[PDB]
Amino acid sequence: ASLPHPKIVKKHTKKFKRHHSDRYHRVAENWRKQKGIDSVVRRRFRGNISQPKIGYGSNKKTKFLSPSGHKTFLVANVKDLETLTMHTKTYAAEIAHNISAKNRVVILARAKALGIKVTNPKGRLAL
Amino acid sequence: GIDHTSKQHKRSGHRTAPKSDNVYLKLLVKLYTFLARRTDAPFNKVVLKALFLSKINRPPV
Amino acid sequence: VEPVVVIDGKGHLVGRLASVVAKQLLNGQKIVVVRAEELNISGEFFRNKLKYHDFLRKATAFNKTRGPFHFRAPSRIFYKALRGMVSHKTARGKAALERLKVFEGIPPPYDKKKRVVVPQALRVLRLKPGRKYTTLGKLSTSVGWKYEDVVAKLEAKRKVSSAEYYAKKRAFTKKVASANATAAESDVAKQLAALGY
Amino acid sequence: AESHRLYVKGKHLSYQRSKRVNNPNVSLIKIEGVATPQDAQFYLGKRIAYVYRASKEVRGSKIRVMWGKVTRTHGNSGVVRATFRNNLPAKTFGASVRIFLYPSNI
Amino acid sequence: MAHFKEYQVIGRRLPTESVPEPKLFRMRIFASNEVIAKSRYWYFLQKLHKVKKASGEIVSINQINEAHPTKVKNFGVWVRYDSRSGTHNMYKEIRDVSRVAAVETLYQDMAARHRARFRSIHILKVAEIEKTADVKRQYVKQFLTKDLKFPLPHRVQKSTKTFSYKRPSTFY
Amino acid sequence: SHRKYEAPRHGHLGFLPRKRAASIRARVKAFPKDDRSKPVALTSFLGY
RNA sequence: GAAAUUGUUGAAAGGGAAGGGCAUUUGAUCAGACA
RNA sequence: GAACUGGCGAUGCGGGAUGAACCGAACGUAGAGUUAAGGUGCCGGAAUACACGCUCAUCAGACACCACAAAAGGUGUUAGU
RNA sequence: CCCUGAAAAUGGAUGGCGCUCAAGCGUGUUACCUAUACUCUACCGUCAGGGUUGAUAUGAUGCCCUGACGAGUAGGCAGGCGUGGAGGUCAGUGACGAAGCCUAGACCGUAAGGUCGGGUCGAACGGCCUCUAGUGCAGAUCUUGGUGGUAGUAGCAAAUA
RNA sequence: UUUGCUCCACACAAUAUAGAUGGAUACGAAUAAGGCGUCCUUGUGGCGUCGCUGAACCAUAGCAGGCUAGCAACGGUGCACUUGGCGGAAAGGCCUUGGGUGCUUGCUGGCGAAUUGCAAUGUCAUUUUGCGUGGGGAUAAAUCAUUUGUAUACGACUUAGA
Repeated sequence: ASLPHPKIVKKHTKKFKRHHSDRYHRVAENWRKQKGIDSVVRRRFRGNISQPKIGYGSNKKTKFLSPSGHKTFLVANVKDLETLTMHTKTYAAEIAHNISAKNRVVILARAKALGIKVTNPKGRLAL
Repeated sequence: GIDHTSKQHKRSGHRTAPKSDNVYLKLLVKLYTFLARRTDAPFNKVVLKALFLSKINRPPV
Repeated sequence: VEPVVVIDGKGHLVGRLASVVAKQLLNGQKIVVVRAEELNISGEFFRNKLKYHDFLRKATAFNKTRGPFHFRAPSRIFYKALRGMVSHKTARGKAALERLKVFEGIPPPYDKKKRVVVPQALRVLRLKPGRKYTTLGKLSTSVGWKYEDVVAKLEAKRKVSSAEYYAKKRAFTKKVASANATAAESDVAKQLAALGY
Repeated sequence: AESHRLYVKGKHLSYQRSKRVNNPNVSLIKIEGVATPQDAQFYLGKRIAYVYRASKEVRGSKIRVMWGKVTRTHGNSGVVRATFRNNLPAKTFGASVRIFLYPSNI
Repeated sequence: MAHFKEYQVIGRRLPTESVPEPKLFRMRIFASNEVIAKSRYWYFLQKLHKVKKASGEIVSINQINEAHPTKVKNFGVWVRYDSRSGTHNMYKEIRDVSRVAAVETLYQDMAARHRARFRSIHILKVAEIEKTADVKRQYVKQFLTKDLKFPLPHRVQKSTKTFSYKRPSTFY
Repeated sequence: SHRKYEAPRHGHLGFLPRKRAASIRARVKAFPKDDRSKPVALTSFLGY
């Protein structure tokens, strides 16, 4: 509290590192289509990394879905929350990181008066 | 593999909508369409092609 | 098909008996070749000693040590050629090489115990009669294996402290035969050979 | 009696593999005994279970399982193929292997 | 080549308005199939006559059987292998039950002893011998003798398992 | 190249690892072969 | 008050390098789902 | 250094141990099945298969490109004329 | 087919072990193994053709249906991602903790990158439509600053003490 | 230096398993030959016979094998005592007497087994170590520092020392 979709298959679960990253401290893991004329990763030879390509997309049905099967949505304040009202089985909320603690519990609370699931209700809990 | 037989992934190489961004040219095109699909007469197919056209190809009359 | 497996090399063919035991291996079959000094090989004695001759010169220049060690000792040898066929240099390797022991002459924890053969690797069924062959026995000697005569004594022995195991297992099983026809016409024994047995 | 076993004994040989590229999804079976493709035909469909033993107990047991099954004759010998739910683990090349007798047909 | 089948192939030289009824050429062939055959056919005529797969055509293509297969006959056979160098003729003899071994066995023999192939051998003629003696080479004549007998010494037996319990034997 | 002048080595190969023997006492590496008639005796002796 | 780079601590690995890929196993760690 | 084409460079993939170019075949991400070229004693997945022959090499031989060998000789053996 | 003919320099290479009615040579028959190729299905993308204004739910540049294709240096085009500042907007977030920084904690995207849990911290800063640029780095014996392994090592030994 | 250590026990915790899940079931030699039985002049002897694969041979029925009653036998086999022997190639095992005592599926019975809910290895092996209760035993070196010079770059070596 889902819309009986298919199975959520992901394709390539593993992170796409950048060639070298491990070896260097200078070269981030953030991905880099290699342009080297020698490159083993470009000439994909076996036996190295795969490079990211189309290919790997994820079924149009299950795109942008947590596993639950909801798409998450950024909620800065309570107005914000009140576009999801209708679509509880499809969408979800996630309260922004840059909210005070007093304005969280409000949104939290406003959530449930309407059924809506949030994906970070931990947030900044005085516990 | 497939001796391609002919370049694969040929883009039409004719306009499909107007490059212009004149709400107005679009509403016409929109009517015009509807107007080669649901009819047959040909007249329409031809004002459709003509609507998308660029500047140079719509000379003054 | 068992936990262990005691082969008796004798009448073998390094070479072939060779494999089978490496194959096995890689399939979890602890094996334990014995006797060996009585191995065997295609080829007139002379060679092989020629053959041998080399895998001997091949050294390391720059330090005769640290180089390809030329064992002598029938055992070792078999070994080797066994080996060669078991990828060592990995783990699965090794975890292989352990499973396998090897001695020339049947020591104890085996002289007991039974042993077997490997047909598909018996001279006597591979070759054709007339072709000359070897005897790791000599070979080992001849490229220097101090100990062949100390085995060949402990052989004279246990070919007996066996036999006399025998002429005793055999005067037994025989009475069991002259005391096994008194009871069998019995009723139990006719129904039986209807199901078989 | 002393015997209980109402599985066939038998070993995890391999990955399918070409000379230098292997396929963890398929596994190969040495059914102890079975020498031809016939002898193998019997054990298609019959289930398998590499059993083994973790130290830390789960779930109430010390003992774990991966549920084959056998799926086809591999060439001459009644080695056979042998998806498992999870792929066997390689360290297992040479480990013992319970072919069962169910999905029965006798 | 493969396994053979005798074949009768009865070509022509295409009919003309000019020369209707253009004489018909029979050839016993020792091939694998009726595709061979029709092939192995034309190759030989383009050596005696002026024709080819064109100016031709194949009338019939009849498998022939042995009459008495059962019947152990003594096939002399004549053969023109090319070598590496020139070309040579031959007269081998082959004790066998039917043509279609006399040609099979032969080709294996002409392979092993002379390293020729199917490519390079012409099986000139084959001829069931009727009487012994017209038989002339010792490796047949060996077998056409008074109440013949021999052992099969050193019998090796064939096992499946890996291991065994006995240490064999080669009695017979 | 070649030596030029074919002179000999300096030193005998069969005394290598030229090292700090082990002990100050030398093990006798090999005692005499046996007769087995003679009567009993000691083949060696410790001095200084 | 970042990184290089150091120091305790804790976990782990190591027979002439290390690191990386597919795949499982074990050890640690975690998400959701169930109502 | 020219001609015809096909390659490589710009191209991984399986195969030739290994190798730009040779043999297969040209690539989205995955699942089944079939094969190619190569193979199937053991390294290694796959017949220590079947069939007929030749060969013992006190330097055997082992597979296209390819990493060699000739003239000339042999009462060593096998078919032949 | 064997053999002689057949002599080169570290040790050694039918790939290796090894192999002799072969695991050799010649030839024939089947079974078998296995590529990103071929067959079938799923998913992604591009491209081609089509269908859908009846108002009246959410996008007509939308929603559908059918098919075939997918290697790439140099090179061209396209759609995005991110950064500084500018017009507009959400009466947006915020000392009840903004920015930053650390986090083998989570989620989303093929990806560029996004979002969030925890710690640290103390004053400002995000989405969106758009304008604009001194806009994205691993390399230039690049610049400037820092710091290593080298290494507790070289070495600190001329001029009588 | 915290009352440790050693051997046999068992209790509990752990920690592994290159991988028990009835039994590794013992002539020797030759294979153009041998085995097994038997007779004889004891021999490379006569006579019979077997192989032609362990698909054998042994063990094998009882709640993972329960509690119980008899009949037939004087056997089989577990477990622990003990007499005497063999074996050193890594002996670390093998045989044998005399008992103490179970279970006996050799033939005949009678109770119990359920719901582990239609399968889920359905856990009964054997690794090494640690902490205490309890039955016997024993009661040390080495290193530094000092010293020697048959030794020596320094370590090492070689001696000396209640």
